[PDB]
Amino acid sequence: KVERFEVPRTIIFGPGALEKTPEVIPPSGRVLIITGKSSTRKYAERVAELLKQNCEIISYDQVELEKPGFDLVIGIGGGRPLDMAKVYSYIHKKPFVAIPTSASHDGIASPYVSFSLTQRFSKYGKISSSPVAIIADTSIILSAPSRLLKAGIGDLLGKIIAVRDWQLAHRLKGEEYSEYAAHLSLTSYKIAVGNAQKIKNFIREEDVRVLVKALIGCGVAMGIAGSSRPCSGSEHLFAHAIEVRVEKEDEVVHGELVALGTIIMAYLHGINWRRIKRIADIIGLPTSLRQANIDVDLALEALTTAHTLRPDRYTILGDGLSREAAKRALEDVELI
Amino acid sequence: KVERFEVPRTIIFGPGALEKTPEVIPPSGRVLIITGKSSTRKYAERVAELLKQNCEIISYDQVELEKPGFDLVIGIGGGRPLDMAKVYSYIHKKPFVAIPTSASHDGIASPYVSFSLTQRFSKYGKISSSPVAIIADTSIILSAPSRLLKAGIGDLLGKIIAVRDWQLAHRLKGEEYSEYAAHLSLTSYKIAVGNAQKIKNFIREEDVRVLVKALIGCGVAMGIAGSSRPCSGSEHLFAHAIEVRVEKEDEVVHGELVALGTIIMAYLHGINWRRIKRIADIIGLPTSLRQANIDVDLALEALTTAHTLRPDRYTILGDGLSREAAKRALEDVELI
Amino acid sequence: KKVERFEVPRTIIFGPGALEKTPEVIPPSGRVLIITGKSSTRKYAERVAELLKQNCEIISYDQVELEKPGFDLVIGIGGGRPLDMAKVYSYIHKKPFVAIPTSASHDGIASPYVSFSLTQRFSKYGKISSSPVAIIADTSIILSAPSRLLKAGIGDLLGKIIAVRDWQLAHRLKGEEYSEYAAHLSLTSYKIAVGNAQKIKNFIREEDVRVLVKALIGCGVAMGIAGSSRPCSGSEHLFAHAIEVRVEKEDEVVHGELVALGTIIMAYLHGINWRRIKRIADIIGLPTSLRQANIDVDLALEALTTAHTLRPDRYTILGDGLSREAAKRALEDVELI
Amino acid sequence: KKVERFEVPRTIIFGPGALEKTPEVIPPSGRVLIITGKSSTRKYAERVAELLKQNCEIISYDQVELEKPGFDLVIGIGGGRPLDMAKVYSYIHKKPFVAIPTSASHDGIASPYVSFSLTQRFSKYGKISSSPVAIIADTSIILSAPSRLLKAGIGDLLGKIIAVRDWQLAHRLKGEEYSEYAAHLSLTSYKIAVGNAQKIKNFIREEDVRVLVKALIGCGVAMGIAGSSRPCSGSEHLFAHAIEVRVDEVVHGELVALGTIIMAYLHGINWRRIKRIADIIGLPTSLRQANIDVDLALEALTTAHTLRPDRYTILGDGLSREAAKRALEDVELI
Amino acid sequence: KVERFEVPRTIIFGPGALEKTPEVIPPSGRVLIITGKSSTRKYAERVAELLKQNCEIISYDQVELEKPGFDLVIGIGGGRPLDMAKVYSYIHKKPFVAIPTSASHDGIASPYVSFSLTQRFSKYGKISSSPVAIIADTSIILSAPSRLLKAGIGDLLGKIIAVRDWQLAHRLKGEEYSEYAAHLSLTSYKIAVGNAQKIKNFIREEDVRVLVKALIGCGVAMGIAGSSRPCSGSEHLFAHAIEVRVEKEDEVVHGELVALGTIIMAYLHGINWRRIKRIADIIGLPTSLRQANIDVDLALEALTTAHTLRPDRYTILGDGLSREAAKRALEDVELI
Amino acid sequence: KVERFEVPRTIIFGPGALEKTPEVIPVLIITGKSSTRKYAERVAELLKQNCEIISYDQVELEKPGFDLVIGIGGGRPLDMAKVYSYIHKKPFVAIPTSASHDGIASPYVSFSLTQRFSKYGKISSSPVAIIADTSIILSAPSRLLKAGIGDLLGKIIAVRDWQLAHRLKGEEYSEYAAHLSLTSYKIAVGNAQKIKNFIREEDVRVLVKALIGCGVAMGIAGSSRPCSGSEHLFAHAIEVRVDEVVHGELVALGTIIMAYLHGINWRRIKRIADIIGLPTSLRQANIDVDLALEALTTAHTLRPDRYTILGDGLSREAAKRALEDVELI
Ligand SMILES: [Zn+2]
Ligand SMILES: [Zn+2]
Ligand SMILES: [Zn+2]
Ligand SMILES: [Zn+2]
Ligand SMILES: [Zn+2]
Ligand SMILES: [Zn+2]
Repeated sequence: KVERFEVPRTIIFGPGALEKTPEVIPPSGRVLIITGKSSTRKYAERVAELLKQNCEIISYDQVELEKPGFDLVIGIGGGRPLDMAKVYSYIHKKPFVAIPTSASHDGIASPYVSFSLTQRFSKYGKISSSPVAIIADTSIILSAPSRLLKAGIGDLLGKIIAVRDWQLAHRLKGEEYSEYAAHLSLTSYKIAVGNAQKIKNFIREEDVRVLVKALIGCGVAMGIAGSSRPCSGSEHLFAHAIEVRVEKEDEVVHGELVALGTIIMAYLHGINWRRIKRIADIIGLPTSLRQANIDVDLALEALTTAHTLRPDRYTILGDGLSREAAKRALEDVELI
Repeated sequence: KVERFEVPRTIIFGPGALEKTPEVIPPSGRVLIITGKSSTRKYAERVAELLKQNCEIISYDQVELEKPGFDLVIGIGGGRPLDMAKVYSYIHKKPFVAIPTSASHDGIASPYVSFSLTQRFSKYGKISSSPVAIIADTSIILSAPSRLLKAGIGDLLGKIIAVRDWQLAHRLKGEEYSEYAAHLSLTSYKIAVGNAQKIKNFIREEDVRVLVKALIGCGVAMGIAGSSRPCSGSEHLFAHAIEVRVEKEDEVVHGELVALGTIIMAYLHGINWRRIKRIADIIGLPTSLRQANIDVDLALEALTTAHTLRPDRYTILGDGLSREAAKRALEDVELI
Repeated sequence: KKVERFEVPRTIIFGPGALEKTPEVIPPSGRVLIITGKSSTRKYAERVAELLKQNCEIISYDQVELEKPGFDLVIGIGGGRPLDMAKVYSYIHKKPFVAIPTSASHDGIASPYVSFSLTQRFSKYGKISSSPVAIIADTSIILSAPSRLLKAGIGDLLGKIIAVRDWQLAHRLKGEEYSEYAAHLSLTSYKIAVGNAQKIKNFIREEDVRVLVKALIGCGVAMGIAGSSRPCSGSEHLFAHAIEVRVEKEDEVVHGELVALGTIIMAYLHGINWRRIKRIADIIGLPTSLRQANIDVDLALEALTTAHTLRPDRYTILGDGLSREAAKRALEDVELI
Repeated sequence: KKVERFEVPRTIIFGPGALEKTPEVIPPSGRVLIITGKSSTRKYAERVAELLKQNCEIISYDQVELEKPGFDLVIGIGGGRPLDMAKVYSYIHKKPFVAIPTSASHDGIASPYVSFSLTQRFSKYGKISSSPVAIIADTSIILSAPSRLLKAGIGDLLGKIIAVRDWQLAHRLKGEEYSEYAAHLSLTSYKIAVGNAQKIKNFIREEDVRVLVKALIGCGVAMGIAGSSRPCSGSEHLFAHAIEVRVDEVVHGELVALGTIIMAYLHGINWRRIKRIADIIGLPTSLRQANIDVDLALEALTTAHTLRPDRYTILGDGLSREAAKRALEDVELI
Repeated sequence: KVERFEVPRTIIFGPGALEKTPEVIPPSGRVLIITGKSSTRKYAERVAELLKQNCEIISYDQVELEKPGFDLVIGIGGGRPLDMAKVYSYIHKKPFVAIPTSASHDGIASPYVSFSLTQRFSKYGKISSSPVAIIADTSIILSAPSRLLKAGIGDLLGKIIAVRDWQLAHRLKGEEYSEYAAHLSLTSYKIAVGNAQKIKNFIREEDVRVLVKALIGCGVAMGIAGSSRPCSGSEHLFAHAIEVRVEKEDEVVHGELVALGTIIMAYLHGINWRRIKRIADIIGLPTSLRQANIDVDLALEALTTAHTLRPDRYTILGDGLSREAAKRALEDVELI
Repeated sequence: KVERFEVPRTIIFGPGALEKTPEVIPVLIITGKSSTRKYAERVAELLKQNCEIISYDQVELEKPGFDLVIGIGGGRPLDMAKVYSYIHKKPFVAIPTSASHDGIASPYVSFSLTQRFSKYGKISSSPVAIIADTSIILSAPSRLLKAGIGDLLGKIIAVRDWQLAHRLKGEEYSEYAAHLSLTSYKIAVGNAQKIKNFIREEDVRVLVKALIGCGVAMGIAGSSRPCSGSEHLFAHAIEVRVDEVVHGELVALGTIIMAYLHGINWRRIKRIADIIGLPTSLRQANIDVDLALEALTTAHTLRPDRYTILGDGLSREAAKRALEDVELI
């Protein structure tokens, strides 16, 4: 039967593209500008001058999601404000404009909210908010720690696993599948390996224009697929199961964990994992648990429980990676 | 240097998609519906009924592209009414909704019109009109003529030359190149070569799905590239060189010419042209000039001048194919 | 850390006339029981009795008294049925078993294990497992078995690609013991089966039968090295077993045909080349549709959705269960319905 | 068209403290001859006397009267030398043989064959061949073995790639009987020997010894299925045997490893990959390191094809002196 | 060990290159023109017309080799007259000029006479006459039966085995070896496969140009090796052993036998015989003994005895192919 | 139509091959003004006929009156002899005392020197014999030999540029010459590690036989085309802007760049170029970046009748990116 999806209609790319955001706002109604914490306020303020629209700027933690009376919602910052804007957008049925400030994740253009253990927004229904436009100011994005930008490559790497898991789940459990969305996800995976050596450093914006487009493409894949399955499988379960067991997320980064998870899940899938390490090193991502200061026993506890995080999502983890099996995996792949 | 690009906002795709047309049409506006002159007339009438708005049906060959008066332009039919709708949309700066009832080439989702029309109406400027929406009803597309459906796969075969030529122009001339766009174009090519055997008869809706998917993918690639580069190279130059030299563009089938050009330019590029020809025969596409009823002296004129249709764009053709080299190429690839 | 014991068949004798050398593996003293079949296989048991100066009991498998003690040696002679029953009796009393296959239906001719149904039926005795100390495969006799059941020997071999792939997965996921030795042996039988299927499939010459028999014995040695049926049985055998316990009588289906069908299906689920395995099965004349095999769609779905529950300790591609919807899609895509 | 018979070891008891299960593979009655070494291996023999309800007769290979009758079962307990003696005795008197390797120096711990040299001395009797009815490899014990000899185990395994290549050649050229089952089993032992060499070379932990012993047993199983030593012995072993009849100064596995390197060169394959692996283990990779006189190695290589004329290898008619001289140069063995 | 060898000094290629032969024959001195039979005279007679020098024409079977008084000798025709001219050249230390009318053999530029069971020419010593120049008129050569030009390619297919046989002989027997000679030989093998598909029809005078230059380079290769080892091994032994046992050479042709030999010898070497059989079919060469009209007992006899034809040359046949093994090879490679 | 080519009649090759020189000749002997004069003398002893030894500087070429031209020394005495050999109908023997250049065995003179005596036309003088003493070619400056492998590496480009020129512009092409040229290329790469050292004897033989192959290929082909394409247009472009660079090191640099332009595996060529100890950067090669950019943007104009992947020219902006993306900068 009939599939339908949305794509960001307008995408502005380049240095000081933040200046151009008025081009993509209709000259109509009031504008909620959701922002991050804490250094994203310059930009969110920066924006508000350029618009003849009256626009209130609430930080994501202070947003009254049910409060109507806004005709458009911008979101600016990282994952948190962007999700929050998506939720606002969905509840009120209003256009959403994404203005990412960092590229470490693939939600940038996904209509879906990030995975949440407590299910922060389950109350609001099946949220689907494909941004009507994306302002990708490469200068803002660029001048960010090289850690968090090289990690965004790491996130791309996991798409080889996520597609496999999703295919498996389709064949074993009948989960809805889209051949195209999977190809689209791998298009973005194939970009990350083909331009691996090329952009590892990030001296120029030309390097992150490739990154961010590739992440944006993953977002649209999820949109076609109907969920994050094309871009997030066992390798992200690994990440999610770690970052739930750290005190502060501050002491660990998603895209590294994803990249580490990818090495592990490649081994479990019985595909070439040696190579994915070879790319990970070349990018400068940690290819060892110790290198990421991840405790051996923390990994084993995550690995052996990750199949329970998302019970309606089947991966190569199947029923449970056993402890003894996870120990050995870490060894053969050399994380430990 | 800051670049901005557009792609379709909404894509509704599958058996019966025409019935969901109003979902993408603003509640206010008077609508111009451009269609063809026979089989396509009923589909336009069907859409006129669905809309709750002021609208007007008119054959592509009765439109006065100068007269003003419509807020929204729909193109419904084969490549020709969609093309004319795009010109109208460009001229009067109005939104465009593409409703392909066939799948002849990559025109169904792109912002560009044929080469002939780009020339004919170049008084108005460089025609370009990204559709806000694409309604791709695969049940309606199934009933389209099978020669044209096959020709659509032909259009897709060219993308391997288009990308190589583009990469060549990037490395040798500094032409702007988009990694993402190119990969996305190559994905559509791999889909085409991968499913050609299976889909070529177009007896099932599932055959159409695969073709239309890949074609839309190419339209979008052109959107992201900001040019036809990812989907048009030296193989298209050949096809255009033939298209301008006929009295009417309907003496010729675009995809068929592109398929012939692709065999030729693969040879010039030094890759495996025999593979391409083999796929082209499997599909039922003409693989000699005689099979396509194209005259050899005309083919030679086209080939020797093809580099002058777009002399700002470098391709393997460089500053031109010599006539004996042209002749020899047609001979080696067994086109004559 | 743990001490491991493995049993492998000691003496393997095969070729034309091999029945005549049976006495070379029968100890001088002792009381011998000979379990054989109901009709045709009896003459071959009689023959074996003459070579031992008739000092043994002969019985057909359906008339064995499993609690009867005092025998020193049990010999199975016939098709899979009496070899199964010989293994059961052999296990109950902890006596040496000698396999004298008269047919080459499946790898049972050389493994320690018996049919899934029989293993359940007599579970009160333990996990039935009798590794034959000796195998005597007369290829001229085996040449005379039914063509359908000989082709089914090949079908049983086709499943080894799936079983090894399921075993590897189980190793990586559950840390279950794995032996490259067992696996490479079992995959060699697989290799030889597909490689020679076109040539041997009619089994009109002793050489054709020789190929099949050696591949089945190789599997038997593989299971011995492994300490389990893992190298020769996986998710494809689960499908077979799930059909086998649900049928009114054994002979309504043939094990090796079911293995072949399940091999196509599980190959689809593993995402490997099922098209290639299906072609090989059509070359042999093995059923490649539920219709041909005389299996009701509903029985096959119930079987596909529950097969993972038959041996829960045994991880396969089936995970924690193939859904009905997914089972139906696969049947469709592999053209078994 | 002939009937064929194959013997494979029936029971394989493998692991730490496996020696204690010995009574499980020994029959209820019958005289038991235990043959063992003369230094360290006696205590291991001694325990078997205990564990075995029955009186048995512990005796060194040094002192075995071969023609002396009197036993229903022969155990060989120790390294290669008592196990060979046990198989000869067993072959002579037609009695079941149990292999209880205390070391793992070569694939003789699970094969039915004895050293080439020994096969000659007792050729009077026929081809000495005793397939062990059972194998009891206690990896705790085996770990106490000379590292040098354990390392030589991996040496003996390095030859299998050649033995199988010679076997495949003989099959295609001479029509000699071939078993893919035996071939792939022997190559698995090889694939594993190389894959784990660096990891297991030191033999400090049971893990190490277990992978070596498994790979040797596999080889034994391969020889049983094939009904010959073809899976585990080709031109590399021919080279080794030719040295072994001209000198216990040298070690079997070391010789096989050197031969392997040379026969890899002759076969046109990757001798460097093999030599790399041999040095990684710490096996002699030169005539100098090995203490083999060049003229003796040359005599060996030029005559090696005459030891078993019935079995074709890459040596064919005979390697010429110049070629053998060249060979040793190219592989930097001299 | 200082090495020396000769290479044809002057080579002349094209349509009517026979008209240019007086170009490569010094002005003074008497010229022997050794011709084949029977219709070969027309070419020798024409060369005599163009020659200012006094010159006798003699059928190769009427040549008195020991008769001096000729300053230069021309071989014109097949392998026999050319070999006869090589012997003359060597006996008298006189210039040899080669004029091949066929391209069915690698003798054209070879210093050495072909294999002979009877040892026709052994009395004259180690014959080595690299022609000083070659006159390769592609018109006359293209004028050969289509069947026999195809065989010429077959001859080139054997070189992959000859080199392996040679390497094996160098390694096991210390036979003299030349890496460069082996490579030049393979150069011509790769050209055979590289251009197999296209040139195999021989419509074009340019198809034959490629063939003959391949055959010539094999010639030179033998010169560098100091013998024919690098262009003849076990595959040629099969051919020769068949040629020795047939009643009439016409009954079978040489190149087809080499190609068949090559398939068998590849199997024995344990390399990809399928690849070679595929290329042989594409060329149009026989790939079964039935297709070549060859008794199976004949082929078995040839195979089992071929190791004794040239006992100073070692090959994969080594000590001898057993009858059972030779039957199996024939089955396993589907020649029977 | 019909064409004829020449290749060397006799080739003497190995340790002490220089003593067999009387074998090949039935005299002018052009040498240098360097350590090469040593061997120019070591020969005239063993020749019955009179020999005027006279180095390329003092060589006068209008003047006839010699029966045979012998080139002994580097690439330049060899090329002068070819020149001198072309003007008069006199045979050329080539006695290379070094292995830096493609044309030790080639009938064509360097591009630089072809443009000097263009009064007589394209010079083509295939040496009737080649004496290649491997023992002396060791004592030749060591890096100059190292380069030779480098000069070899450019053939993969030269062959592809040539095919392109054939298929696009209709230039004459020889399958055989191309495959022969390519075999030389595979010899260079295939042994670069095992011969990297230049310690063993064969380490000179492998290079020299590969180079000779090319000369022969050029002869067969009737042009430098199988051995000189766009990678060489780079080298020739650098060479006319100076004498502080080795020809073959440039060719190797050009090969990396042109491999990148062509879309093939320039990294693989980069790996191999390192092993030999060739410059894999303009810095490493002591090359002013401005120079290299002008070389790269101008090189298509050197031989306008010779099409390559350069087409009608590399843009200044693309040249810099190219340099940067292949890490030459
Ligand atoms: Zn992520
Ligand atoms: Zn098009
Ligand atoms: Zn079974
Ligand atoms: Zn050994
Ligand atoms: Zn020939
Ligand atoms: Zn050069």
